[PDB]
Amino acid sequence: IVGGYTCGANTVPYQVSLNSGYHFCGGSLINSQWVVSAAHCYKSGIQVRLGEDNINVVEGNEQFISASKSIVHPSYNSNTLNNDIMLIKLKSAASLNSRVASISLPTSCASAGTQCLISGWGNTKSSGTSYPDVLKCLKAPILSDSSCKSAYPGQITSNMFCAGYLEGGKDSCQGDSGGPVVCSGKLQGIVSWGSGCAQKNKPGVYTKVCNYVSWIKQTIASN
Ligand SMILES: CC(C)[C@@H]1[C@@H]2[C@H](C(=O)N1Cc1ccc3c(c1)OCO3)[C@H](c1ccc(C(=N)N)cc1)N1CCC[C@@H]21
Ligand SMILES: [Ca+2]
Repeated sequence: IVGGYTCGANTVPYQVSLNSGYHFCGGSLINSQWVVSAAHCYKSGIQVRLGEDNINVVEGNEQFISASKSIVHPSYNSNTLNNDIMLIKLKSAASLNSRVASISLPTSCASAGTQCLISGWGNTKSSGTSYPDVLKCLKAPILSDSSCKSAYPGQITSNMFCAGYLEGGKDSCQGDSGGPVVCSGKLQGIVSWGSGCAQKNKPGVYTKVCNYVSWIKQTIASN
């Protein structure tokens, strides 16, 4: 997260860290046994870390649970980043509490100008590398489709939306991939891609979760 603020310990209780010996992606808890992330975060050997604030210190409230299976959208395209979504099933159910809780799936799509909360442990610099210990937060609005398509001509599908600031300075970044975009208490996006971080006229691009609710529901019900 570039240009954000320190969320405060466990203030974003649905946020997870995907760990393979180091943090590499974010995700969102959607019930006690399933996490939603980005397809491009797929790898083998994922440990899901719940209840984290400082990802480098055991502070209490953490739960570490191995992934039992990861389900990449069957139509994910690694060239166009279309359908950049994945479900992760936990080997055992998380213990839900005030510090570890799920986020609701949307019943409808959010409109342009909706203000959302974006969070992650990714890089905090637009130039160069600086990874935080603790979770960072950013309030950002959903941009109109025309602005989004003007910024990334030819590259925006109906499964994507832009969020952020055209003037630059505030964006998600490397390491935030797969994390939540939460608007009015519902999960509307997944951190997917961008052109650098926090550059002018190059907002972040997010997977449009409201287009996948039926798919998520049906996939979880059969696994
Ligand atoms: C593995 C990919 C997804 C990678 C991913 C994310 C991304 O932007 N990619 C580059 C990419 C690939 C294909 C594309 C593309 C950008 O635009 C059109 O087609 C991702 C990334 C995510 C968000 C931002 C941002 N909000 N500025 C910027 C970058 N980067 C950071 C590390 C992983 C890498
Ligand atoms: Ca910790």
